[PDB]
Amino acid sequence: APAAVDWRARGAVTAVKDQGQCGSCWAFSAIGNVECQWFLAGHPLTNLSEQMLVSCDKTDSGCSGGLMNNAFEWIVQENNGAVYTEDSYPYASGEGISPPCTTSGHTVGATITGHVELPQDEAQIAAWLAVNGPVAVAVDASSWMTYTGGVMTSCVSEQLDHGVLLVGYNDSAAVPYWIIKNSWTTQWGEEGYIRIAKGSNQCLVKEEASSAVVG
Ligand SMILES: C[C@@H](/C=C/C(=O)C=O)NC(=O)[C@@H](Cc1ccccc1)NC(=O)OCc1ccccc1
Repeated sequence: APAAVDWRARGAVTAVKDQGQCGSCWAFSAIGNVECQWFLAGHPLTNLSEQMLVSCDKTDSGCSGGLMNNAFEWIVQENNGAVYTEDSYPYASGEGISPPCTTSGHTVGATITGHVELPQDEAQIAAWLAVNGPVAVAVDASSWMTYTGGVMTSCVSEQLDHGVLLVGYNDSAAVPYWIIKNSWTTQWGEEGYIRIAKGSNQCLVKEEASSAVVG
């Protein structure tokens, strides 16, 4: 693999967003991966809609939870591959209550044709990411409310409970790390990002990695 990749340097990652009090991390994980994957297919970077998934994806549980994988499939299977612009379908669940789904008034800002699930092995995730772009991962985020910056080297690794977006890694640093886009505003961590040590399954990062595939 290359020694270091950071997809933010390529103009491929949109701004840090804010899930608020809704348990919608899954939606932010998956839509973040679709924004990136769409850019990489040769389109302008477009902000896309989590509210679409939170409100309309009935194969997931709204502000109670969901799986990035079900979100991918619901897009392809039930919404004709369409992902709405964030503009045409703004986030309205900051309070922990999602409104009812609306099937009109929106504009398509990306489409996808499916998703891949990556192996449970950090070296192999990194290989895939190096080439194909940012990846949705699940993590144990228990530790993460105390996080203020730097590379974290000890992470409570017991149960997956949060969905985030893996955007780069650096193997040449004193402690190899992953670069992870979180959805708790820019007020948290490194301007909305976290860096966690790579190679030791910090936060169970290898366990549930996957990506949308665009046309
Ligand atoms: C509550 C929410 C985000 C929460 C936070 O903001 C907590 O920090 N977590 C989730 O939605 C996800 C995180 C996750 C994603 C992928 C694999 C493993 C876990 N948790 C989650 O529990 O999904 C449950 C579920 C399963 C099937 C159908 C509906 C719901």
